[PDB]
Amino acid sequence: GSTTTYSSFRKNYYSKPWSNKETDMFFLAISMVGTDFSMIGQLFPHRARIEIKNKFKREEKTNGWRIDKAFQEKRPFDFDFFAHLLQKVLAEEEKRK
Amino acid sequence: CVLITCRQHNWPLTMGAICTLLYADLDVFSSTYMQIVKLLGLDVPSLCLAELVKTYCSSFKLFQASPSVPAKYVEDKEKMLSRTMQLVELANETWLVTGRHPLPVITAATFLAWQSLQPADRLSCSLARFCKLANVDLPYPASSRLQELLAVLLRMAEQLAWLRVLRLDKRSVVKHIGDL
Amino acid sequence: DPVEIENRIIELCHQFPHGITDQVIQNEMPHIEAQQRAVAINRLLSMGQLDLLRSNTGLLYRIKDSQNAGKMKGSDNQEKLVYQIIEDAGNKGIWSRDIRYKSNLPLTEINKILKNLESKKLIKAVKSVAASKKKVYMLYNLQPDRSVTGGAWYSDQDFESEFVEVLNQQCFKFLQSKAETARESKQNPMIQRNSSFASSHEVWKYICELGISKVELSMEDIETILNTLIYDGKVEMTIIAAKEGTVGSVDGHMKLYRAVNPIIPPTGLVRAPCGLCPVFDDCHEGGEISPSNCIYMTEWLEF
DNA sequence: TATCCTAACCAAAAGATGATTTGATTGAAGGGCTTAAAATAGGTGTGACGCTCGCTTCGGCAG
DNA sequence: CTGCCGAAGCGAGCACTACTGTCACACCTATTTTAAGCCCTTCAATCAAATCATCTTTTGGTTAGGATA
Ligand code: SF4
Repeated sequence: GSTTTYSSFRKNYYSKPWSNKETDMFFLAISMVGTDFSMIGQLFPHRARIEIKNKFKREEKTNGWRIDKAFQEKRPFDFDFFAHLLQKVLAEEEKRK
Repeated sequence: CVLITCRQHNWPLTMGAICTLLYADLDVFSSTYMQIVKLLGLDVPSLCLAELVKTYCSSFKLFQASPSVPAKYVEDKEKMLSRTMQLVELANETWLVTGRHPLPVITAATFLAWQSLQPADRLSCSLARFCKLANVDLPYPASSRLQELLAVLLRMAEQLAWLRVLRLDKRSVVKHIGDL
Repeated sequence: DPVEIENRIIELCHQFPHGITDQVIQNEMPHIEAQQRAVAINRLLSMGQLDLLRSNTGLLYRIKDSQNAGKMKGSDNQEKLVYQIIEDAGNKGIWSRDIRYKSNLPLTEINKILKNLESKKLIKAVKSVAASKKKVYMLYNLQPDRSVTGGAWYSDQDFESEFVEVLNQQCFKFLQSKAETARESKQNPMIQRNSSFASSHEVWKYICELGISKVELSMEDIETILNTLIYDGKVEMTIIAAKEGTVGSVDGHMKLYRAVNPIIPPTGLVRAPCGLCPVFDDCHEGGEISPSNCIYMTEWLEF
């Protein structure tokens, strides 16, 4: 309780960084699912739709070529296999580390 | 409306000091504030730099002895406010004021002025260590302003040979601002 | 030990649907004194384990439902207490404003209480005659009172004026029709004393046979509709034995109606414009409103 | 001798000099959002309205 | 057995609460580009205090450098 109180822009709160393997899953999802950010938010329960849109906005700055290359390398779609691939690869990443 | 009223009387008042009582938030109240002003198109001054410092500097507890501040921390207010003027005038002409939150400038200047008045006594202190004595919560940009201003003052320091000879740096430059 | 007393009371109440006297507690175990069991009962009433049934064989006690005792624990002590106020009100109910005003319980908790009691199918909110949109809270299983339902005439917080007015005009239509047809017999006034009158059951059967209103026309309702005509100066009343009609709407008796002629023609006074004049007090020969100036009279010259 | 003063200097107190380990501060990023513009779109919920002449009350005997 | 008129008592004008429902539209979804500023972790990059290893001066004290008593 004091009149010195600071006010500044807190809307940039600390969000969880993105993993390289998580990025690899993101690309195989563009290969596998498409650009339906709501659907991708469902395949990644740890990421919400706005996180997917921000991820796309960051990727498009340099990696448009990889976006297209993944999008043309199409794969049949299965949510269940997708979830298993995620947690297995994450567990493998932790075990390697 | 109360805010613009005070601005008409060039009466110093800051943004959060109002929002303190109103359950508001920066974006909510700032966006709305713009809305009425553009709606009414009334002429209103800006916050003039020197006005806010008088009330801000006077709020510190450095002017009397207390169990939290023995005398070595105590200081004369007139000297401090003068020194802060002689620093803030540099800040504006060196482009540092424009386009930034104004208050961090004041905090940085006051911290260093207070140190430089008794550097042998006060070089050992820090941002938060200083502020919590005055029960002041500090800007995080104040670190940015501090690094900026030390960078400036060393560049002044080299201009004088009888300052150049001492090979001044971050640690030592503080105790010569009275000279500069 | 009250701990023994409470458990015994609930168990005995489980096996006795008629209720248990306080003596039953001691009959099952003799060491229970009257004072301590009365003390236990006086707070079991405020805990929902017990409801008191006054009777000649001493006061009797009974339990209602598992959730009845459940919604007395902690802050829920106010819930079934509000239900106690409502079940005292029975089919009449109590407004939101009144429950706050009467019990002084916090309205914020009364909201939760209302929603939970409605969910449990215990109380329901109904709009009332007395204050229109002021909803009474009243027992879910019971039909609400006339002060809440307002009969067939009360509809959507308004009053079907056309419905009652058409009833009035049609019932006198038949009353005067029956009176004139009876007098057309023109044999003997002594038999006209009976023939001219109409039975309330008879006219109710006729008017419900017409079926003007899709809403039901009740016996006492039609009788009260007829009761407006006498005070309209239109009909007469006569009471006979109960054997008339299917109802016999009076204890050992039954009452009839008959259209009535007006005793005198319109008077001369009502033909005078001054009689109808509203500024009568202010009209003076000296006043600015005068018979030498009055417009009502000048205009009354023409037609 | 029986022992201390004190060169040389061992043995340790104690004094103290330096490189390193351990403990702490911090750059810059992650990434995140704001002023301002363009527009169509829909919902559903919020919240305007100090006496003292006059006057009062009920018993006690006449008639 | 009604009732007129007595004695005890009080008084005032002068004192240079609300709905409540409709309604209309604020509010939101939902994207693009600017610019600098502001923003929290978070480790990487960097810096600072205390400690361990060891040398050196003095207190103890001897050998041997030295001495009175
Ligand atoms: S205004 Fe004419 S009608 Fe009315 S009271 Fe006077 S005279 Fe009679």
